[PDB]
Amino acid sequence: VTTAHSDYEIVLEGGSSSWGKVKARAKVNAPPASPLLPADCDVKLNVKPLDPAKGFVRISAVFESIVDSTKNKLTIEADIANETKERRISVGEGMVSVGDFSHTFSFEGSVVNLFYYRSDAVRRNVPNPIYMQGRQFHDILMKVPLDNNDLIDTWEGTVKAIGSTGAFNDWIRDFWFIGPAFTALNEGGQRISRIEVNGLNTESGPKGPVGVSRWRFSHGGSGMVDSISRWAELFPSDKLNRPAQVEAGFRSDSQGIEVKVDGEFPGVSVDAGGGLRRILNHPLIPLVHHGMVGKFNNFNVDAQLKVVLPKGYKIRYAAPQYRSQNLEEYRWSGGAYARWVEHVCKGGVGQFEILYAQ
Amino acid sequence: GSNDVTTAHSDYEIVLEGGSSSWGKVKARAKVNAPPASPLLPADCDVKLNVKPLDPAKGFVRISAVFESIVDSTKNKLTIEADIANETKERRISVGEGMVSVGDFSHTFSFEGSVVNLFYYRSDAVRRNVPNPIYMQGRQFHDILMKVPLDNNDLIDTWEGTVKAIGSTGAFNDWIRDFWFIGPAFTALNEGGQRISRIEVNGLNTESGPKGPVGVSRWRFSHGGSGMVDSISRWAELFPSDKLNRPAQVEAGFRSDSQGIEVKVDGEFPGVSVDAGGGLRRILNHPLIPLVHHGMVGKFNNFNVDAQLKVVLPKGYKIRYAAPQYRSQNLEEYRWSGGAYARWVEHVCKGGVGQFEILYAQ
Amino acid sequence: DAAKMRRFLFQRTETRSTKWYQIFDTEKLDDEQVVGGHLALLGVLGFIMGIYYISGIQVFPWGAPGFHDNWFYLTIKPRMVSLGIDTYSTKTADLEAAGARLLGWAAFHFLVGSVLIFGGWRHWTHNLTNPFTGRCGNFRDFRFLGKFGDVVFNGTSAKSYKEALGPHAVYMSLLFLGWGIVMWAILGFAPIPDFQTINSETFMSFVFAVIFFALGIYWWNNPPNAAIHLNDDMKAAFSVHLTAIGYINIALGCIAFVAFQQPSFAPYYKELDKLVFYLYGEPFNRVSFNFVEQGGKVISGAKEFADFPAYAILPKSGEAFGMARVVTNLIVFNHIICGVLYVFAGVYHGGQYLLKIQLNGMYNQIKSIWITKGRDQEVQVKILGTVMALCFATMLSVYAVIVWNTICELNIFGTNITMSFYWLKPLPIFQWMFADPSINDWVMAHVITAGSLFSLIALVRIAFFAHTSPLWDDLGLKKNSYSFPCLGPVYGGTCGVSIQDQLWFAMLWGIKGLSAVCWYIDGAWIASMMYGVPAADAKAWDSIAHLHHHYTSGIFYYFWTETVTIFSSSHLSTILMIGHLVWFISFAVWFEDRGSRLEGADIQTRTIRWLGKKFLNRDVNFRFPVLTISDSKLAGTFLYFGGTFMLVFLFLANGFYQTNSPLPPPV
Ligand code: BCL
Ligand code: BCL
Ligand code: BCL
Ligand code: BCL
Ligand code: G2O
Ligand SMILES: CCCCCCCCCCCCCCCC(=O)OC[C@H](COP(=O)(O)OC[C@@H](O)CO)OC(=O)CCCCCCCCCCCCCCC
Ligand code: SF4
Ligand SMILES: [Ca+2]
Repeated sequence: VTTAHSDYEIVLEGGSSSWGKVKARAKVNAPPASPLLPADCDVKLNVKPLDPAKGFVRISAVFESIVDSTKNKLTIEADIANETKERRISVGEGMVSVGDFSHTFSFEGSVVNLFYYRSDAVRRNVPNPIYMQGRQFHDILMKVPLDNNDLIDTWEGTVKAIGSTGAFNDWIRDFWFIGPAFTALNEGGQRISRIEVNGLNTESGPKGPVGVSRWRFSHGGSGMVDSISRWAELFPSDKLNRPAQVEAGFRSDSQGIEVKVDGEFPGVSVDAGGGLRRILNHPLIPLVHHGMVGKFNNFNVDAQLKVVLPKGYKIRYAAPQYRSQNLEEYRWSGGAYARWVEHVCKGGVGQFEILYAQ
Repeated sequence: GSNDVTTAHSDYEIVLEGGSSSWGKVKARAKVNAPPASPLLPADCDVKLNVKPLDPAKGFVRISAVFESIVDSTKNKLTIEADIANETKERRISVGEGMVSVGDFSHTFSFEGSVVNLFYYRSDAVRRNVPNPIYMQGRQFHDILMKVPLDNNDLIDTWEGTVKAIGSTGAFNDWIRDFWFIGPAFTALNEGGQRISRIEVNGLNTESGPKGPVGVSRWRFSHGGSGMVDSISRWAELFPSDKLNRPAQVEAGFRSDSQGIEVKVDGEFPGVSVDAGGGLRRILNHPLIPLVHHGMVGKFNNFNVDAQLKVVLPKGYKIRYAAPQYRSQNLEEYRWSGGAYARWVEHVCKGGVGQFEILYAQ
Repeated sequence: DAAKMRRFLFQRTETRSTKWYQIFDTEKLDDEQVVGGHLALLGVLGFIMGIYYISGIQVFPWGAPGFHDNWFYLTIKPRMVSLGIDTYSTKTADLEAAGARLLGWAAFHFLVGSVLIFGGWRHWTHNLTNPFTGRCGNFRDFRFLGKFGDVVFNGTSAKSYKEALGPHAVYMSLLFLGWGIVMWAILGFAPIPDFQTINSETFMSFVFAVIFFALGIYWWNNPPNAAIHLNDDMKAAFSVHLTAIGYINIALGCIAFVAFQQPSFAPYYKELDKLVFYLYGEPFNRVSFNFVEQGGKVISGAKEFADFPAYAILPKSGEAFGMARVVTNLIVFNHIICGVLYVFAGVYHGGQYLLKIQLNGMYNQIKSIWITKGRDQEVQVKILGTVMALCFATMLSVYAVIVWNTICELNIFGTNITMSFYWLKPLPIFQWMFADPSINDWVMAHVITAGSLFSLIALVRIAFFAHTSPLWDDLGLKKNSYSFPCLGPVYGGTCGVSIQDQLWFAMLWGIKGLSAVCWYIDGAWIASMMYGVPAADAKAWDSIAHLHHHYTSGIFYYFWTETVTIFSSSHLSTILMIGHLVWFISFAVWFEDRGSRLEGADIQTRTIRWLGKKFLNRDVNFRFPVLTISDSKLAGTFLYFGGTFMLVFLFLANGFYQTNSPLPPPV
């Protein structure tokens, strides 16, 4: 058996608005590839524009999880804005808690994404470029009060390791990618440069010592890397005229995965030229990353996709072909759509573009 | 019970040449009812490779390759012409010219190339004990002198960006590999054993040529193989210039789609068969890289492929030790279908390297 | 204001429109809605089968005169006699039992059809909740029935249509086994492999139950791939199955024609010639102009016969009126015309889907052979050209043979019947499939081939030129509506190029090759147009060609003979009038006159508005609508095809009159 149930929905908006409701649920009768089971996780991404004057948006992310009966939590606030086309700045704070341990962090980081080439020959010839190589340069200043004994011990051990072990710059990449994260790094085309630590220090804060870490790293991609290949597409701050929230989670026991995701955010529909909008090109990193875990079991799939177009809009060239058009909402199920769903669950990055106009 | 079917059909034919010749007609048709892993679809491609012997005095062969493709209604084309010769057993020299065109853009190039293949060892103990050495670790040393006329405004822009990037960034020598292997090409490097070393740029100088500025690129790079790479381990066997006594052509092309792939392959070239001792000849060992490269793209849809293979031996020859065993033989030609052969076909379509060797003698 | 009018004739325009006759179009229907519609229609089918069974009552066992005979029940009476539910019994005692059985089966059909309709309604509303348990079933993933739904189909209900073929075949195996056990228990008829009795039907029902179960297992565990029908199964799979059912239905008509004449079918069809039938609307006992009731005995105005009081329907024998082959021909031609229509409709709906995928570029994105063949634009031209050439050759040869036969009959140009094609019979290796093989059967085979190829021309034009044709490729044009009637008088005119109009032309062309069946199954000597006519030599066919039977009359004289009985009855006469009326009205919409109708309707609107003011008062804002050429062609095809086949029925239902006595030469 191992049948895969999944329902996807897309409720779009017309005109210049690119917003769209995305809510999906999924049932898989297969064991998840987690060495600690069962694993449950809840994530809530809420974004609201602080000041539309120059791009401040307050993005909040809470990751509540329970893996093998230990309670995990990771809340992070961040005011992210674009200083320019290629540079982004994020200021905020956060908290991570595992079991009875919890350490609060604050950060001021800037990410600079640079494409290797900006050729107009490719841009004018390829209307829908997918692969786009480049690098991002993360310049992060993260601060953590050292009030726990475990925190102080971690800080002292890290300081000693950097002082003594000179290979820390590239040996941190082994620790920093837990388990299969390192393999996923190369699977998705990513590669991390050696970090460079611009300084570690501690000082008496509001109530005690705080570990201030000024460090820098950069990672580059060959085209699949959706953080790099599409830098401004992943962060639609300009078209965020109202609060956006995403609630997702999964209940993944030892004999099945129970996926649930909601969503309301801009950038769901992007113009493809000639007055023809489209569903945003599917991110490649999620597909190539899930393909390592989605290839472990032979599974039948009954996947259904709702695409509710706005009033008067019509889909032209949905491929795989949609099953049943109903007024202004469309359905995909079985046939080539089921084959494509299996293809992208197992690891494929095949194109399923839904062009539509009014 | 059952699963998703997503059937795929394919036919293969091998028509071998008699005597001591290693020639053989190779054609392969295939049709897969599964979505390809191309983020831009449809992606159609037509390929033509032709080689003719320039002269047997020092083993130059005139090799041409035309790749004309359309991806998402973007008509891509890349034509090359090259004169390649083995000046020794470890070093190859190639001089030739070509062009690449994408939509409106197009730029030609002329390259002076030298590839040097070094195995890490040449121990006689391995040679005298392993009759069929498959893995053979080694390094390929590429030295390329390519000249591109910078006539388009985009070519001049590419030059200005590159020469400004090399002098301003010291990490160009290794960050060039990220742009170089676009998308899955970088990931496919490691899953084939390839290691691309940092390229050394010996100099980017521009000078006026016959018609204007000509960007000259003198750069070297070396890619290493774990024995898993055919361009390194099987370097001598992939360039049968000594056995090219007549023009050889390979015309291929695939029609990739939103819900399928259609493949045509037509070939006529030497090196289809090699020796195995005592008059016993075998079809060449299957190249490793294509199998383990299609494997990382051909494991996304469950399929029950039905494949038929046809091997037409020359007169007087009989197959000995075909494994998996041939399904039928018409007293001069042999035929594979279903049974253990279809299992091996699925194995290699998913990336397996299960040895399916065919030996024959007269 | 000249604009308020303009968005009145901008309401029937053949742009993309609602088109009320497309409310149940499969584009807006899902799989479960199709299941529910089919279940509800099968329930209504059970309702009408019960109604027919009721119409089959002749004694009403509770005690009353029964129903008069009608074609709705006469076309199924041989089957019910075969099943033992009705009788060819001469006595009331054994006919009360038949009436009771038919009443019980009608009530059973009413109950089962009500259940089926309710289930189809719940499928239509996506409401698979069990009211007794309160749960809800899942259409995508359901256990079929229970433990049986787990030993086979181990959970995992079919998610795709190619995956549904197998469970469907197992369902049909269940249907075959259920019909076999219904035979064995309720209807007696133990399964004996004696292929001359109805017991063989039960035996072959069990055999087909086993075959269908094994095949369903195989296709459940090894689903086949037509690939493309999986996606738009609403129109692709539906149309492919529609043309498959059309061919199956033509085959079933042929099976019926062959079987119903066999000795094994004698007690069910041939024995209908020993009965007397009292059909509704047939000649009734007439009375004079001064009938004053007072029954028991007529006083003033004696009727035609002292028996059959008042206005009773007169008896007609089953031997002079060949009710055996009349019912056989009715069934056979019904299934043959339904098969031809289903083939045409399957080709048309497939062309609809195929144009839909040509417009969005999915046409080039098909991998299955069934489209990668015709995606050539030259193999299309070669195929259509060779079909047209074969049609031209066959039709020209057979028509010239028929015309020469008619000339030799009438002795035009001083010819003679010995100059005719009386010698042109089927080969002795082909004479086994005809009784009394002659030039008539040769002409029938060649006319069937010619008409089939003639309709195949338009079917191929639907299949290939749904979006573009080599003419319209050479011109700067493309078809993108499947229902647009024209682009105008440009290039001298572009009428009827869409696949809808090609469907209409296929129907009109198949009218000839299909009515040729009506002539044949009635024995009407299509080998010439004037047969049995006493003009010069048309009565010499029976002697010159050594015929064994004596067919009715030639193609043209067929409207003289055997119309002696259509005219003899009031019901067939009024059917003739209604059919002709409906038929010629199709000229009002096929003739290139739609704009004339629009102009005249504007004139009539202005008249009625003016006539509503000069004599009447108040606003007369109503305006006359004119069917557009898309609607005009749809309505015209319906009117034409119905008008001709309401009277082909009259040829079929007026009697056989194909006596087995070849009349001697005129000498
Ligand atoms: C993931 C691939 C790249 C990466 C690509 C990016 C991109 C792209 C960005 C950053 C940005 C930042 N990166 Mg980085 N970055 C990576 C690895 C890291 C690591 C680490 C220890 O590995 C660190 C500390 C950082 C640190 C930082 C901070 C300076 C900043 C984000 C803070 C914030 O948003 O918090 C809150 C944390 C989150 C919101 C967690 C949720 C993250 C996931 C990927 C978001 C999915 C969005 C979902 C698909 C749809 C969202 C809809 C809702 C409306 C939000 N990056 C990896 C290597 N990084 C941002 C920036 O520009 O800062 C100036 C930015 O836009
Ligand atoms: C970007 C990473 C997040 C973070 C995410 C986590 C997660 C996830 C976990 C911890 C956990 C712990 N955290 Mg913390 N933690 C951060 C910042 C800090 C800092 C600091 C000075 O900034 C300190 C001292 C600590 C201390 C501690 C460790 C003592 C403790 C358990 C060991 C462990 O593996 O930690 C992980 C240590 C790191 C990922 C960062 C260590 C930072 C060092 C001390 C200073 C920076 C060195 C170098 C310049 C940065 C290299 C890049 C990092 C690898 C990303 N965290 C930053 C904000 N932390 C555990 C916990 O919460 O409950 C058990 C755990 O599972
Ligand atoms: C593919 C694996 C290795 C590789 C292995 C080789 C091998 C092996 C050779 C070269 C050779 C060359 N390589 Mg190198 N080389 C690679 C990557 C590169 C790259 C790059 C940007 O990535 C470049 C610029 C070069 C540049 C060059 C030139 C120096 C030189 C001749 C090129 C030419 O004639 O085209 C030739 C290319 C084609 C004709 C296109 C078709 C390519 C495929 C691989 C051929 C398939 C053959 C088919 C299976 C059977 C054909 C039979 C018919 C008879 C033709 N290589 C990769 C890393 N390279 C040749 C040499 O030695 O020059 C001295 C040579 O023999
Ligand atoms: C070895 C690769 C082939 C080649 C194959 C392609 C392909 C394929 C494409 C282009 C395309 C373009 N080519 Mg070119 N092109 C080559 C040689 C050149 C040279 C040069 C001085 O030699 C220049 C200026 C250009 C210029 C251009 C870019 C301006 C343009 C669009 C951006 C792009 O992706 O570039 C690609 C740039 C490179 C692959 C080589 C750039 C060479 C630089 C300037 C000088 C060498 C630097 C370094 C020492 C060598 C690095 C090796 C490469 C990483 C493989 N080409 C060589 C012969 N070129 C695009 C096109 O044609 O239509 C859109 C495209 O898709
Ligand atoms: C049955 C035969 C026909 C009519 C009855 C008729 C009626 C009609 N036709 Mg016609 N017609 C053809 C047959 C008939 N066309 C053919 C075979 C062709 C192809 C050559 C054809 C062609 C054109 C063109 C080109 C034009 C018209 C028109 C035009 C209108 C004129 C308006 C008028 O003066 O009133 C005249 C209208 C009447 C006298 C109708 C009175 C009812 C009566 C008792 C007959 C009963 C109708 C029917 C028999 C019963 C069915 C009823 C149902 C309940 C079962 C008017 C409605 C014109 C207009 O629409 O506008 C002027 C126009 O341009 N035609
Ligand atoms: C004062 C001025 C005069 C004012 C009054 C004049 C207008 C009065 C006209 C009234 C009666 C019209 C005369 C008839 C009009 C006439 O004969 O023309 C045919 C008519 C088309 O007419 P037009 O729309 O072009 O114009 C008529 C105009 O009068 C107004 O529309 O309608 C049809 O096509 C009938 C088909 C309807 C759809 C039925 C399809 C078949 C259904 C099944 C039936 C067959 C069963 C199958 C068998 C094969
Ligand atoms: S006569 Fe009528 S159908 Fe023909 S082209 Fe003109 S408007 Fe169109
Ligand atoms: Ca008759």
